Amino acid sequence: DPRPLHIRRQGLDPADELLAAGALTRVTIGSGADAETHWMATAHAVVRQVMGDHQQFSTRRELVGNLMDYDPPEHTRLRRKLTPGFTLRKMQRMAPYIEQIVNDRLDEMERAGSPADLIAFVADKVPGAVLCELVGVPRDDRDMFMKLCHGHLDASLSQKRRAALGDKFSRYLLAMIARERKEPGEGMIGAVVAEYGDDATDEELRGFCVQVMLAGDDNISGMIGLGVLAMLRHPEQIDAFRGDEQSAQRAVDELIRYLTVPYSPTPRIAREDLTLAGQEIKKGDSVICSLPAANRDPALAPDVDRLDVTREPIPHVAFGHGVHHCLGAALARLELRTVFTELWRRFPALRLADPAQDTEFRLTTPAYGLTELMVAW
Ligand code: HEM
Repeated sequence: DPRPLHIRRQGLDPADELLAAGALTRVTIGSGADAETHWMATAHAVVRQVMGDHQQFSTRRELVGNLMDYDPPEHTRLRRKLTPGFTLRKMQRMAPYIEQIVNDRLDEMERAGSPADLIAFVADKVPGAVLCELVGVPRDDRDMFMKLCHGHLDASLSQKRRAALGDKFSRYLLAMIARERKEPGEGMIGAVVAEYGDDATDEELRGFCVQVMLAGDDNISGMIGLGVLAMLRHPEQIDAFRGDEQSAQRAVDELIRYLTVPYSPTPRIAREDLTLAGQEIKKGDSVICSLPAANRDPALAPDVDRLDVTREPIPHVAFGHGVHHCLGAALARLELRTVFTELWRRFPALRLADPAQDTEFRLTTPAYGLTELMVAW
């Protein structure tokens, strides 16, 4: 394997080499004139210390509205400004909408008949539709909006195409923001402007939309796909999605902890010299935290390496830690819970279409996941 240790998985787990590295050690990513050195933190307490001490570890190093690029006090102000579109009450209001979105996708899969690819019908479609509903993109515009969203970032396209889709995407978003300023709706944009008005600038809001579209897509499709695969491999646990809501929420939390789809959060930069876990960190050093390794730290529980949806909950760092803790965490838990509950309500006998087949993992994104999952029912 020529890939960095923090990118390695073995099935649903961290790779053994990644798990056996030190709590904090040096690594070099890349070669020749590209090669760089970083510290990699794999221990739960070290990742919490690094991520939680923003006075000591900065996330900077332009993109307006990208919260991850700022440090307090600038971060604090921007995050406060976007928070109205993510309150727990706004999430409760979204639930009916997310249930309809999931059922519409399940309907298409049902119509296609067994066996069918759960990744193409559900995992890769729900995330985007849910974000469109959150942002406030009108139904009939979603398909078009999503091609612009993905398109303006497709490295495979020429400068001329990417640029054209990008100019089209900004124009769509800016037009949406101006519409919302006039008559604020319940979407994210409308919630922010209703509270801040002109203080939330056009560029801030446009940038917020781009970043949210990015932050809540890959992590969720990876969790939908790896989550169904994990449950089908532990069938006695599926009942956690066939009971009350508490039961399902606890199963979703355990799956997020067990699978930790993001390999690492934004790299942290030491803003000064310090000693951490016995190592001497110097002003300017870069630190990469392995969230998957941290959520498999042995001190967390004697059976931390197993999936147990009924265990005593283990606080995890899959949504990060500190001021940058996932702003979309509540929506993510709700979305995943809705997907898994409606899935097993509709397909009680869901199973792998071919139990012998090798698993097709998605190894090219910032989040682990599946590229295809054939299921039958
Ligand atoms: C299973 C799903 C998800 C996982 C595991 C997850 C994970 C993360 C992590 C680890 C961070 C912290 C990054 C850092 O400290 O550098 C974070 C940040 C963030 N996430 Fe999520 N996320 C998920 C879903 C979502 C969704 C559904 C939304 C969008 C509606 C969202 C929006 C964001 C935003 C805006 C930030 C930046 C917060 C800030 O910098 O203050 N995430 N997420």
